[PDB]
Amino acid sequence: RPKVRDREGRINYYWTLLEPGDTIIFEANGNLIAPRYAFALSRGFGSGIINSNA
Amino acid sequence: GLFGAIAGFIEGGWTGMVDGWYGYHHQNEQGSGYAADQKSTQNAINGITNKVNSVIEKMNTQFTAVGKEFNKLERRMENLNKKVDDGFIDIWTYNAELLVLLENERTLDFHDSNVKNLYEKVKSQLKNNAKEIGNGCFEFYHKCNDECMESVKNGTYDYPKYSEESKLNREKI
Repeated sequence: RPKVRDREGRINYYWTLLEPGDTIIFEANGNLIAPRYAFALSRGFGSGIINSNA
Repeated sequence: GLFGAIAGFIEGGWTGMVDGWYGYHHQNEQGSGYAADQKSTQNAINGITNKVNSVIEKMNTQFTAVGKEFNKLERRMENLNKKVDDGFIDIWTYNAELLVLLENERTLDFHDSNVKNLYEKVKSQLKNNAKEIGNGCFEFYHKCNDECMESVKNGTYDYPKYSEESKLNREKI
């Protein structure tokens, strides 16, 4: 790939939500960027993001 | 109110008059009684009727399923739907309530109108043949039996027929 931050290679980033009781399973023979820390959160609802210098 | 007849110089209403919204009370020897002026009352019923039937009958509503169900990676869509529903509800609530307020005021003012205009209708027939006693009431100088009263009610009154007697009774007053 064209040099971005001087790097011809890439990492595609992926995420998902794991509800209680359910189990997530990773398997790999290579190219994995494993998780180290995850985020146990409760939801909240109906907000947005602000982009300003105030 | 806005014209000073209802709650204005006419302090209150006539619980005994069931013939309609607007009417008369006479006091000729033959006796008293209440009547209604069906012309103005009927025009008011037609107008108000048309108003209400205009706030109701104007609501076209297509067949619509308001509900939409989304999964856990469609929160943007779910909040968009929520945004549509909530927007319309805000609009209709605000506009509906202010509409009811404003048009209630307008209706009361319309009744006040009809009564004042009716008072003036009677006044313009009795210029010097009567005086303005109290409120919503005229006292005659010539005695006016039922026939004459029922004449004031249907518009025809015949003034010069009673002008002389009046000219007499008025001088000493």
